Amino acid sequence: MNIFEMLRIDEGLRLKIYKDTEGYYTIGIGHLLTKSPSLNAAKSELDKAIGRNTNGVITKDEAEKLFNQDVDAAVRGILRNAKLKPVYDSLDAVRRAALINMVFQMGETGVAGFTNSLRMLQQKRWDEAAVNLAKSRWYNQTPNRAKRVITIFRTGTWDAYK
Ligand SMILES: [Cl-]
Ligand SMILES: [Cl-]
Repeated sequence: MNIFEMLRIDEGLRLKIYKDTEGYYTIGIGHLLTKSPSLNAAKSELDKAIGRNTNGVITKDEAEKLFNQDVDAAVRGILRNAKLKPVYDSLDAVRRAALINMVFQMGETGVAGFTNSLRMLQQKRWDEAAVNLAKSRWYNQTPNRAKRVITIFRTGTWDAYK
């Protein structure tokens, strides 16, 4: 298991524009296009991202390329954030994947906001962090996914995804 396989399981793969759990236009492997309610704005963003007049549909290859970029960006986002960086540096390789997943789903800013949880992860207080992470809108809105991610922080293994 690795970050790419992990995220492919959580987000799935769709080659036509679709709406995410929050109702925003998305494509590929969880690639958010726009928060705007307009399909046209979505199509415009898609074309600009791919570099061609798309018709709202992309190929597998294009979807993978946006996926690679997005994972790269999530990592860099963590490394550049003052609140995240120290946490990431303190974690083992499996748990690092869990943090990237959260940033990929909610953004750097969003994650950076889990102040207390972050301090507990840094302290290696796994069960306590797991409970704290659960008291969140994130958990209540996408509980199965959150449970998988939290199980990783709790156990340090990939069992949740196997
Ligand atoms: Cl992009
Ligand atoms: Cl879910």
